[PDB]
Amino acid sequence: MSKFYKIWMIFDPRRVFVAQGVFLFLLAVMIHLILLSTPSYNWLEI
Amino acid sequence: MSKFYKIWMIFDPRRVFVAQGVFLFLLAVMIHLILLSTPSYNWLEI
Amino acid sequence: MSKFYKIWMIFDPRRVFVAQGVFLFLLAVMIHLILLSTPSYNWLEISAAKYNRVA
Amino acid sequence: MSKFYKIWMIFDPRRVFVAQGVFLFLLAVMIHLILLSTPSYNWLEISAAKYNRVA
Amino acid sequence: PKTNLRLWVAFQMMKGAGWAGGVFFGTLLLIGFFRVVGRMLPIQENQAPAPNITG
Amino acid sequence: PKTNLRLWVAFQMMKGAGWAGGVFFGTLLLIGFFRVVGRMLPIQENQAPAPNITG
Amino acid sequence: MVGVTAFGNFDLASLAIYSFWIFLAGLIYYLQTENMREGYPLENEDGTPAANQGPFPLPKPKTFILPHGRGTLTVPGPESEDRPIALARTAVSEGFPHAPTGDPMKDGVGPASWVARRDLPELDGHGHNKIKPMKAAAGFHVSAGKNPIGLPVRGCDLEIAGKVVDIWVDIPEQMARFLEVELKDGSTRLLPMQMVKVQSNRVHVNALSSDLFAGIPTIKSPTEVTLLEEDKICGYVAGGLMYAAP
Amino acid sequence: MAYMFGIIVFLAMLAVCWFGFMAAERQAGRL
Amino acid sequence: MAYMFGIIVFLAMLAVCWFGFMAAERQAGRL
Amino acid sequence: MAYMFGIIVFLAMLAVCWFGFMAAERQAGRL
Amino acid sequence: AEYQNIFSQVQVRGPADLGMTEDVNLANRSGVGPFSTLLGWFGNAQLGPIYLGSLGVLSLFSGLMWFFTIGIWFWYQAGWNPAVFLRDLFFFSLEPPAPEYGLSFAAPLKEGGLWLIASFFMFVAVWSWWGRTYLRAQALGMGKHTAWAFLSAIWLWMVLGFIRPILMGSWSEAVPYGIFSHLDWTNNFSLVHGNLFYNPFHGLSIAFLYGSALLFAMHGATILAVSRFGGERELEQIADRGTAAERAALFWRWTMGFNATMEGIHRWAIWMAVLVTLTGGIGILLSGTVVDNWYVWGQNHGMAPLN
Amino acid sequence: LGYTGLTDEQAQELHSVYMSGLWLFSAVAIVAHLAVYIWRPWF
Amino acid sequence: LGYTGLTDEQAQELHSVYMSGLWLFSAVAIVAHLAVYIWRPWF
Amino acid sequence: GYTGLTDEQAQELHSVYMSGLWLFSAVAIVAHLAVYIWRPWF
Amino acid sequence: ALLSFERKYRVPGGTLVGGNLFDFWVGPFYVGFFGVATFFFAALGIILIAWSAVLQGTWNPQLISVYPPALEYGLGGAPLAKGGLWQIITICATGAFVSWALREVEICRKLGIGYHIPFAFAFAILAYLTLVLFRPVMMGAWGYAFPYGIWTHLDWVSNTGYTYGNFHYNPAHMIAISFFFTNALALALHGALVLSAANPEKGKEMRTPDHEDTFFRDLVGYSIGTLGIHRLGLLLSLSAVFFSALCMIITGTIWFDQWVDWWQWWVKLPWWANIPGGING
Ligand SMILES: CCCCCCCCCCCCCC(=O)OC[C@H](COP(=O)(O)OCC(O)COP(=O)(O)OC[C@@H](COC(=O)CCCCCCCCCCCCC)OC(=O)CCCCCCCCCCCCC)OC(=O)CCCCCCCCCCCCC
Ligand code: BCL
Ligand SMILES: CC[C@H]1c2cc3[nH]c4c(c3C)C(=O)[C@H](C(=O)OC)c4c3nc(cc4[nH]c(cc(n2)[C@@H]1C)c(C(C)=O)c4C)[C@@H](C)[C@@H]3CCC(=O)OC/C=C(\C)CCC[C@H](C)CCC[C@H](C)CCCC(C)C
Ligand SMILES: CC[C@H]1c2cc3[nH]c4c(c3C)C(=O)[C@H](C(=O)OC)c4c3nc(cc4[nH]c(cc(n2)[C@@H]1C)c(C(C)=O)c4C)[C@@H](C)[C@@H]3CCC(=O)OC/C=C(\C)CCC[C@H](C)CCC[C@H](C)CCCC(C)C
Ligand SMILES: CCCCCCCCCCCCCCCC(=O)OC[C@H](CO[C@H]1O[C@H](CS(=O)(=O)O)[C@@H](O)[C@H](O)[C@H]1O)OC(=O)CCCCCCCCCCCCCCC
Ligand SMILES: COC(C)(C)CCC/C(C)=C/C=C/C(C)=C/C=C/C(C)=C/C=C/C=C(C)/C=C/C=C(\C)CC/C=C(\C)CCC=C(C)C
Ligand SMILES: COC(C)(C)CCC/C(C)=C/C=C/C(C)=C/C=C/C(C)=C/C=C/C=C(C)/C=C/C=C(\C)CC/C=C(\C)CCC=C(C)C
Ligand SMILES: COC(C)(C)CCC/C(C)=C/C=C/C(C)=C/C=C/C(C)=C/C=C/C=C(C)/C=C/C=C(\C)CC/C=C(\C)CCC=C(C)C
Ligand SMILES: COC(C)(C)CCC/C(C)=C/C=C/C(C)=C/C=C/C(C)=C/C=C/C=C(C)/C=C/C=C(\C)CC/C=C(\C)CCC=C(C)C
Ligand SMILES: COC(C)(C)CCC/C(C)=C/C=C/C(C)=C/C=C/C(C)=C/C=C/C=C(C)/C=C/C=C(\C)CC/C=C(\C)CCC=C(C)C
Ligand SMILES: COC(C)(C)CCC/C(C)=C/C=C/C(C)=C/C=C/C(C)=C/C=C/C=C(C)/C=C/C=C(\C)CC/C=C(\C)CCC=C(C)C
Ligand SMILES: COC(C)(C)CCC/C(C)=C/C=C/C(C)=C/C=C/C(C)=C/C=C\C=C(C)\C=C\C=C(/C)CC/C=C(\C)CCC=C(C)C
Ligand SMILES: [Fe+3]
Repeated sequence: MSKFYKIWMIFDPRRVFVAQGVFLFLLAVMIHLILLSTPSYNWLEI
Repeated sequence: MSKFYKIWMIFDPRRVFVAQGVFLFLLAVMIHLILLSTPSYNWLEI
Repeated sequence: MSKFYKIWMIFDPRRVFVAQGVFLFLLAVMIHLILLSTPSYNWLEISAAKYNRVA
Repeated sequence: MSKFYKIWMIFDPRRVFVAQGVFLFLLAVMIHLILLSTPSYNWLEISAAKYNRVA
Repeated sequence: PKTNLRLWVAFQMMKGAGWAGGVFFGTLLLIGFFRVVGRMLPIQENQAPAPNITG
Repeated sequence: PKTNLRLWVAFQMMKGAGWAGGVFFGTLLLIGFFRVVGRMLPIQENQAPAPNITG
Repeated sequence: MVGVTAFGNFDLASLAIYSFWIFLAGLIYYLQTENMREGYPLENEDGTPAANQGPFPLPKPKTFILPHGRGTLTVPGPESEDRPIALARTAVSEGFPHAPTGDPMKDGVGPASWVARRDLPELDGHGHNKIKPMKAAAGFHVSAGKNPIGLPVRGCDLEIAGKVVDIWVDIPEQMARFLEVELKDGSTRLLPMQMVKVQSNRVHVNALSSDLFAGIPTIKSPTEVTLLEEDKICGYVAGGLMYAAP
Repeated sequence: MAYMFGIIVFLAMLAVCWFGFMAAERQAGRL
Repeated sequence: MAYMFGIIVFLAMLAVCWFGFMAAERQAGRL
Repeated sequence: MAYMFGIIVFLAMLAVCWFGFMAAERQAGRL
Repeated sequence: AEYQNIFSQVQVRGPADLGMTEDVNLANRSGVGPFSTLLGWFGNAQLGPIYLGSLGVLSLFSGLMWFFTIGIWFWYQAGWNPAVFLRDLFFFSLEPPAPEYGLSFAAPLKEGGLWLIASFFMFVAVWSWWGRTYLRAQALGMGKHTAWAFLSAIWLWMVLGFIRPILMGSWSEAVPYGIFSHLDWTNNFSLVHGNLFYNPFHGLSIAFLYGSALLFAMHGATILAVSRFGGERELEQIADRGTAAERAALFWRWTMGFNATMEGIHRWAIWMAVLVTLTGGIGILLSGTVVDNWYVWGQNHGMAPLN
Repeated sequence: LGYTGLTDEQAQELHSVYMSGLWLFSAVAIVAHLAVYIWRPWF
Repeated sequence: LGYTGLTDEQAQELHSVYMSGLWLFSAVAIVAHLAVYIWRPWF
Repeated sequence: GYTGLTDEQAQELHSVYMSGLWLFSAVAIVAHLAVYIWRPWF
Repeated sequence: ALLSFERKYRVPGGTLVGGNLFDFWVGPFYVGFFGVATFFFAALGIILIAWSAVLQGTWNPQLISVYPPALEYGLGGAPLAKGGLWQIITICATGAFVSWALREVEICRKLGIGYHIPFAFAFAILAYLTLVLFRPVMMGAWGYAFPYGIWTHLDWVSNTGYTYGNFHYNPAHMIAISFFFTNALALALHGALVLSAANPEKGKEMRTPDHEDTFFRDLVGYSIGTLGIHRLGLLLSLSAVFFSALCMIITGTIWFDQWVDWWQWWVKLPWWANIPGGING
């Protein structure tokens, strides 16, 4: 750490958190879809 | 609705919302388990 | 090497960190997809063959 | 050869450094992809054979 | 109080993820509509030959 | 502001559902530990007869 | 000629396709340099000539000869802003926005921008004022559609700003080009016809709150509008979409 | 057909949610 | 056996999260 | 034998990251 | 929702507008036609006046005779029956001479003579319309861009009906006059020449045909988007650049990194459209004369896989 | 620098709020990964 | 010379924190490469 | 000059640029030498 | 670097997402939130195409071809080498095209212009999604989509068309073609007419829009006008793409046979079906 908190003096936290919510949701969807595309992990094929 | 808001003068909303969070989570888990117990909906049996 | 800090006198950090952020995510995603494209290194299929799942 | 520093009188370093960054990345990606296309040099397929990792 | 700051960061992220979820599931329901109409039509009887040589 | 009241109700419910989630998944991991130890032991070889007449 | 090659696989259809790639590269160079007759040379944000002017050179000057004695235009040419711009940098680096230093609607910057066009009317082919109030062109009348004259004009705040008192028509094109609105002090303004919705009982101006109608730049003659005045009016109204606050 | 009637039932349910949600923003818009 | 080594790896990861979470409550306990 | 030597190389790489990180922290105190 | 300027809200009608004189021989210009309130919602309401004169009469009479010659053949193929004429209207076809007749004018009237007669009236009608398109611009002192643009379409049409039949050595190569039959001809042409998709000039011609829909969508949407600034008055924006032209230029510069001008976008427009039929005409002229199987030509030129 | 107009103390405070949630979110993720690895391991 | 407006000491400040992140991120990555090489070496 | 760099600003900036060039190529030479040891291409 | 008039327009705001976090330019290009999204998907989709070229084993750019999953995979996932790369590149294409439209909406807001351009572009996106998504989902297999390859996607057009005989007989395909040809006619005329006024005979003054109206009235007895022609060029382009999408969404979902056989409904109308003579009698 030491000074990693200084990122909030470069980038406006309000905007970053909204943009990070979009990223993390799409990353989660991406990984679920990678697994759903794989036969040994397609839980929706019952 | 009319006067249903008066329930917050009977029961302390702070306590009700915490108790309602517990209820809704356990209800959700219950229904997922009912489905997981049923062969045509057991998505975890891959 | 002791003057490489002067890069921040050439380029504004607000643009550089955005560019780097996209770059590092893009590079990582392509390497994972390249390995998943490869039968020797597709970990999800290595585990399926290991555990006698659908392969 | 000592006056090569006058390149920066002609070309703005902000343009050069961005252009250079793009160019060197795409060249490196080009060469790594060419080798992955080359069976004698595809390190993933070489190690697959070395360790009998399929069939 | 620090808790109001905890909840404000959560709220900003749920704004982002909520919109991204609205587009994802809204797309999935549009795909669902075309799948439902595909089920209503006589397509499995009259199923067309594959147009690509990969099959 | 009304938004601070929206987030306070969400926070109270997430307190409840978070604790209820912690006991559910904590139980599921305790069950997981006994399943992992069951896999390590020679039980499938020496599998016991059913103790109930329903089988 | 079928199958006849000069060398390799190079038949007469190869000669054609390679000749076309040379023609296309020449044509694209011609097209892009023609499109550099406005807005070049490129500038730094301070206004000095940018060290990077891009790969294409400026074309040789052409001269347009303007009708009705209005002189000649040479392009490319000396191309100053010819007006003050009330903007200040928000960063020392290039590529960031410049924030309005005062009231951007009235300073005329951003989407409220306007250009120092010629302070004369646009003319028709005969040399009459192209755009006129309809009362000043006796044959004209509203031949179909809801006649707006006499309707109240509502802002996006949903309050009445004024009433429509005339239509300003493009004479050669025979189309409605502005609505004249009489405000609550009896001074009028022109509204661009494309910025208003002529509803059944009202004209709705979604760009302006009812107070902002007094700020609309006024025309100096009540019987004609200059190209400079048009740009100021049209710019100001469109600027409201960004800058009209609730 | 009479299956897709159910798809419409869910859309009727989702219209009730819209009417309820906007009403909840009305019946105390401090109003 | 050498599978359950992985179960321990996840517990090591979860101890790092605890150490990080408490540190985050320390390095600005207004402190 | 590139297994063993591989382990060593990765452990050598990490020692350079330790040097560089401590060097950065040795700069970052307004040195 | 706001106003999009796609249909007009209010129509105004002045007097009839007779238009510019310049060097137009005004005796040859008709009276003004009626106004259409329907057209006024989308564009101008005024019909007419129209200029006739010498190349006008020549073109309109030859074009009438072309149309009438086909129509009578269709009435004959219908057996004069007015019901069959409407049933089979899209199935009638005036076919060119059979291959055994080559280029000779000796084919019987029912075996291709009427197709030559019809094609002669088409030839005169189209070429006299070209000269009319040149001279109407000359009388107004305008540039000849419209006549030179029309020459690019004539090039493809001449290749289809005249030049390639001559170079192939029979009128049987030409297009039949008929709704479905010119479609059957178009399909059969591609099959005989081994899939026309692998003709590179058919590929180019499609690129410019898609590009013309791309570019007119971009340009039409751009001008409507800036029409609130009077950007549809493009000649005054060329003479005296307003905020409309600058906002249009900066939209595309900020979007795709480069932009046109108000004059220069119409050069992109004319060339994108002209190149459709220029490259098209070349691609047909090469078909059968130089390449008889485009798919195999594609295999030898690195665009299809080898067998 | 100081492009956002936060003070240094405001930034130190907010970063701890953010970091506390980061370790919580990743701790929940580890529990979900540990559950999945017990049920259906991928190594 | 400065195109960004950062003073020299500000640039040294920003760089030293930037390099801390680079070495940290690259350390985490080496441990991932080490684990993967232990599991399935590519040489 | 077009950039407006003074001669000393250009000569300063070149010296640091040369340092990155020699560093980057030095790493690349180790990478080539390793792969030539591992699998010669000549 | 700026156009000489550009500076007065580079104000803050108009962004739909991200506020000022991405409200900056990179050379001429505006970035914004969706510019970041656009570049990521564009770069990923391009790079996965180059990687598919490695798996395919060609470097000739005209032979590179990324095929969709075979019909045996249905609408499920396929292996990356065998259709799964196509699926990810289709996601990236959709992400890039949609982000590009949304980035255009932000630029419209900052310049205060109408939204006609991103709205028109959304028609092209829907035609793309018809061919890769909606129609394959209706027909039940990703393999009915076209392959990403310069010439191999023309094989898909050919093979899809000839599945239904001559595809010229699709009646919506005929209407789409009529708009496509008419649009190209109107673009030739509009370009030429504006240029002929701005570039008259040598020594003459610039012509007015009155001369433009006059030339076309003299030529054809009508003139749509300066505003009408830009409405027409937009609607002709959009109609062409609407009827193109329509012609395909019906093909293989409600119509299965040779399209030429459709036109018999007119021939066999009972008031004239049996009348002797003609072509069909
Ligand atoms: C299948 C058929 C297809 C067919 C494809 C379609 C073909 C038919 C359409 C033809 C359109 C012609 C386009 C044109 O006129 O270009 C000149 C014009 C002039 O702009 P300018 O403003 O007056 O001058 C340039 C400069 O002053 C702009 O400002 P600045 O210097 O501050 O920033 C630079 C720009 C982009 O500039 C460049 O990338 C370098 C110049 C490119 C010239 C291209 C033509 C000549 C060289 C071609 C061979 C160059 C070989 C190296 O902004 C940035 O750099 C910011 C970073 C974002 C861009 C990253 C790009 C990464 C590298 C990707 C590879 C790019 C290759 C050009 O604009 C530009 O220079 C930038 C254009 C960027 C988009 C071009 C898209 C069209 C296709 C590629 C170019 C045409 C050749 C096919
Ligand atoms: C099975 C069918 C074949 C095929 C066979 C052909 C053939 C054969 C030809 C084309 C040609 C064309 N094809 Mg192909 N084509 C196929 C598949 C396609 C596909 C697709 C998605 O699959 C597309 C988009 C196209 C697209 C096109 C165009 C780019 C091109 C025509 C340009 C033009 O403007 O013509 C329309 C314009 C004209 C014909 C010019 C007309 C000008 C004259 C002067 C007008 C006179 C008017 C008259 C007097 C009437 C007046 C009435 C007034 C009211 C007064 N083809 C397949 C592979 N295609 C042509 C070409 O150029 O090929 C290279 C061509 O000859
Ligand atoms: C560059 C490529 C594009 C192109 C360009 C183009 N075409 C052009 C032009 C240009 C630039 C013109 O200037 C020219 C024009 O005038 O346009 C308005 C033209 C034109 N493009 C035309 C058509 C056309 N263009 C096409 C395509 C293309 N045109 C390409 C897409 C197509 C097709 C199939 O794609 C067609 C059908 C025409 C509208 C026009 C050429 C007109 C012409 O030559 O007409 C000859 C025929 C006649 C003059 C008359 C025919 C018969 C009528 C029924 C009149 C009868 C009158 C008589 C007195 C009646 C008496 C009745 C009695 C019983 C009383
Ligand atoms: C709807 C009417 C017409 C239309 C309109 C239209 N297109 C538009 C616009 C408009 C109004 C824009 O604003 C926009 C633009 O910016 O234009 C410059 C655009 C545009 N129309 C384009 C192309 C295009 N339009 C076409 C068609 C049409 N566009 C219609 C006919 C066609 C074809 C084949 O008909 C093409 C190729 C672009 C120039 C541009 C959109 C640029 C864009 O999306 O940029 C972001 C994405 C990238 C830079 C690259 C993405 C890379 C992918 C992730 C990987 C590649 C995947 C792809 C599926 C591979 C295909 C291989 C082929 C061989 C099959
Ligand atoms: C809190 C949230 C809780 C969520 C709970 C879980 C919900 C899960 C269900 C979601 C419901 C909707 C799913 C869609 C409809 C459906 O049932 O489909 C089920 C079918 C399976 O059909 C199969 O069956 C089909 C027959 S049938 O439909 O069953 O009759 C058959 O035709 C097909 O071949 C076969 O594969 O699959 C699909 O339709 C595929 C979905 C594809 C989505 C990803 C696309 C990636 C590929 C490239 C395209 C990219 C496009 C990018 C666009 C941005
Ligand atoms: C503490 O500070 C931080 C570390 C948080 C920030 C530091 C400073 C900073 C500003 C960093 C910036 C980094 C950047 C700019 C990173 C950018 C990353 C990108 C562009 C990631 C993109 C990811 C995309 C994904 C995962 C896409 C998924 C799409 C899927 C799964 C398809 C299904 C989804 C949908 C249908 C919804 C979306 C719509 C379409 C059309 C796809
Ligand atoms: C055993 O086998 C079988 C299951 C098959 C057979 C079972 C047979 C059997 C014994 C069934 C018995 C069923 C019974 C006894 C059902 C009774 C149901 C009742 C009594 C339901 C009542 C519901 C009441 C409701 C939902 C009331 C809601 C009230 C509201 C929302 C208002 C709450 C209060 C306020 C807002 C405050 C008001 C004002 C002030 C000033 C505080
Ligand atoms: C609109 O109305 C208001 C929200 C304002 C409330 C109105 C006023 C009011 C006070 C209503 C009160 C209602 C009451 C008291 C309802 C009580 C309902 C109960 C007791 C529901 C219980 C549900 C239990 C469930 C769904 C259990 C699920 C268990 C599962 C799925 C197994 C997994 C669970 C665990 C590992 C934890 C289980 C618990 C323990 C202790 C081990
Ligand atoms: C086609 O077939 C194959 C691909 C198989 C083979 C052939 C490919 C081929 C033709 C390759 C050609 C390769 C070439 C031309 C490579 C050229 C490489 C170069 C010139 C690399 C240069 C690298 C330079 C670097 C990394 C410099 C970095 C500089 C740094 C880090 C410092 C920057 C300066 C400052 C921060 C100082 C700022 C100063 C002030 C006062 C503020
Ligand atoms: C192709 O690749 C595959 C798809 C195969 C794999 C993907 C490969 C790849 C490149 C993955 C990259 C992943 C990355 C870089 C992930 C990064 C994730 C990060 C940085 C996550 C950080 C999350 C931080 C959070 C959630 C912080 C939240 C802070 C908050 C909310 C404030 C504090 C508040 C609380 C603790 C209480 C919250 C409130 C309530 C009511 C519970
Ligand atoms: C198929 O092709 C292959 C994939 C095989 C090609 C492989 C070849 C190839 C081209 C690879 C390329 C790899 C490259 C170029 C990798 C480079 C990676 C870099 C540059 C990584 C850098 C990471 C840096 C980090 C994580 C920095 C973090 C900084 C932080 C956390 C601090 C942020 C700033 C502040 C807190 C503010 C500081 C102070 C003040 C006063 C504002
Ligand atoms: C209501 O009944 C009435 C009789 C009153 C009217 C009926 C009207 C009617 C039903 C008309 C039907 C018209 C149709 C369906 C026309 C279709 C035309 C089509 C689709 C034409 C397509 C292509 C034509 C081309 C490419 C023609 C090119 C011709 C050229 C280049 C001319 C070449 C010239 C010659 C070969 C002639 C050479 C002769 C001499 C003497 C040198
Ligand atoms: Fe135009």
